[PDB]
Amino acid sequence: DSTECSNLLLQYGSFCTQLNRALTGIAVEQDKNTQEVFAQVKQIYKTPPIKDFGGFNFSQILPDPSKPSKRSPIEDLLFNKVTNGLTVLPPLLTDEMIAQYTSALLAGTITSGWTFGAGPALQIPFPMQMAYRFNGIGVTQNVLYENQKLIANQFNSAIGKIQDSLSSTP
Amino acid sequence: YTMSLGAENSVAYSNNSIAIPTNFTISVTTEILPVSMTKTSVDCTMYICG
Amino acid sequence: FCGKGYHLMSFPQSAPHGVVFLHVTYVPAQEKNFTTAPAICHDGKAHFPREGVFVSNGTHWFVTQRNFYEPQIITTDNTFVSGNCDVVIGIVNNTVYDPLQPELDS
Ligand SMILES: *[C@@H]1O[C@H](CO)[C@@H](O[C@@H]2O[C@H](CO)[C@@H](O)[C@H](O)[C@H]2NC(C)=O)[C@H](O)[C@H]1NC(C)=O
Ligand SMILES: *[C@@H]1O[C@H](CO)[C@@H](O[C@@H]2O[C@H](CO)[C@@H](O)[C@H](O)[C@H]2NC(C)=O)[C@H](O)[C@H]1NC(C)=O
Ligand SMILES: *[C@@H]1O[C@H](CO)[C@@H](O[C@@H]2O[C@H](CO)[C@@H](O)[C@H](O)[C@H]2NC(C)=O)[C@H](O)[C@H]1NC(C)=O
Ligand SMILES: *[C@@H]1O[C@H](CO)[C@@H](O[C@@H]2O[C@H](CO)[C@@H](O)[C@H](O)[C@H]2NC(C)=O)[C@H](O)[C@H]1NC(C)=O
Ligand SMILES: *[C@@H]1O[C@H](CO)[C@@H](O[C@@H]2O[C@H](CO)[C@@H](O)[C@H](O)[C@H]2NC(C)=O)[C@H](O)[C@H]1NC(C)=O
Ligand SMILES: *[C@@H]1O[C@H](CO)[C@@H](O)[C@H](O)[C@H]1NC(C)=O
Repeated sequence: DSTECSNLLLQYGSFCTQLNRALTGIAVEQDKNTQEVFAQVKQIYKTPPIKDFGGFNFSQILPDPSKPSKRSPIEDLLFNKVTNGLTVLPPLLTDEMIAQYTSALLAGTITSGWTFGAGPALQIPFPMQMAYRFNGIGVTQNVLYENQKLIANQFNSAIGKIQDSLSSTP
Repeated sequence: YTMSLGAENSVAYSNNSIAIPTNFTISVTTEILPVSMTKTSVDCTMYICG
Repeated sequence: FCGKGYHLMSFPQSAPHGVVFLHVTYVPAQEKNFTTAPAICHDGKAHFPREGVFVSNGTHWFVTQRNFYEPQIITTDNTFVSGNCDVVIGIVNNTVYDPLQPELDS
């Protein structure tokens, strides 16, 4: 609040304008980064009420209706595990809207595969989508269909191990 | 206002139904990428001292 | 990476201190619902599509490519056999045509 200090500071020119401009550029760059990473879909996809995916369990990654934040258990664990003229500007996208974007991406990739990323979302059964992914890596569809229960059990076990590993590693 | 992310689109998922495209659109999009800047040189002695 | 949709080609254009890429991409449109099955049960054998997918318009079963609707008759030439019908979940019963059958029939 010193007037004499500000009068002497005016002799140095537009240094303060340069610093404010650089900080403003950084602040808008963070919002641009968040838009580029998370806002890649213009349709908010939602999962069907019946979670019949051929044995595949997505409860640990889909949003929990019981939680007010509408986050997944994994996302909730991630949020729990992360802890003089200065101002902190809030981010343009809040955490619930970012969670909504991730939920839309999860619903699109579960119900439609990769179709929603290239155009209109085309529905496909999840085992058939998994078979398509198997064909992408050079394994025939029959292997996926014959061992579907084993693949679903392994996927559920791996997702549980991921949650345990995140909860158990500082 | 509170901003809206996108229009809601509930995909009609079921265990035995598929959606197959019957037509296509040839879409051309633009992507602008900067490559270079203006090459500026400053004579340090002449700038500071003339 | 090269536009929204399935990338077909791209064209470069010069710009002041920059480049403009015209990405020509393929976008699916006018999609239609069909009833689908993982495999076709015929003669106690499971048939799977070699490159496409089994679709049904309500009464008849066909095999088509995944990104465009082009229904074709389910034959032995566009399907392959792996195992019986007891393992695959959701296998349906349908006939599988043999192109060689009218040749020895005549
Ligand atoms: C999907 O997985 C979830 C979590 O692994 C299962 O939820 C569990 O259900 C059992 C039995 O009802 C409970 O004892 C556990 O406490 C539940 N876990 C959690 C984290 O709530 C769920 O049953 C699985 N299957 C389906 C169809 O959702
Ligand atoms: C494929 O079938 C589904 C289910 O019959 C259609 O989904 C419904 O479409 C109507 C028409 O607008 C909506 O009012 C319903 O809300 C939709 N249901 C759900 C669960 O989203 C779907 O439109 C059909 N697709 C085509 C291309 O005909
Ligand atoms: C696929 O969509 C194209 C649109 O690009 C359709 O072409 C149009 O067909 C109508 C009907 O005669 C014409 O009046 C338009 O002039 C056509 N547009 C162009 C750009 O040629 C085409 O008919 C559609 N095909 C199917 C099978 O649905
Ligand atoms: C599904 O497609 C098949 C193939 O086009 C349809 O079968 C044809 O139906 C027409 C109209 O009744 C007949 O004139 C043709 O002779 C049929 N072809 C054969 C090989 O039988 C079938 O009707 C379609 N089903 C539905 C529900 O649209
Ligand atoms: C598809 O065909 C198979 C084989 O013809 C059917 O399996 C038969 O089902 C009847 C009734 O349950 C049994 O009595 C036979 O012993 C079964 N045969 C075999 C070889 O398993 C099957 O039910 C048919 N499915 C449909 C939907 O028609
Ligand atoms: C789809 O689910 C229904 C029950 O909702 C079941 O009767 C049917 O057999 C299932 N079909 C496949 C292919 O999983």
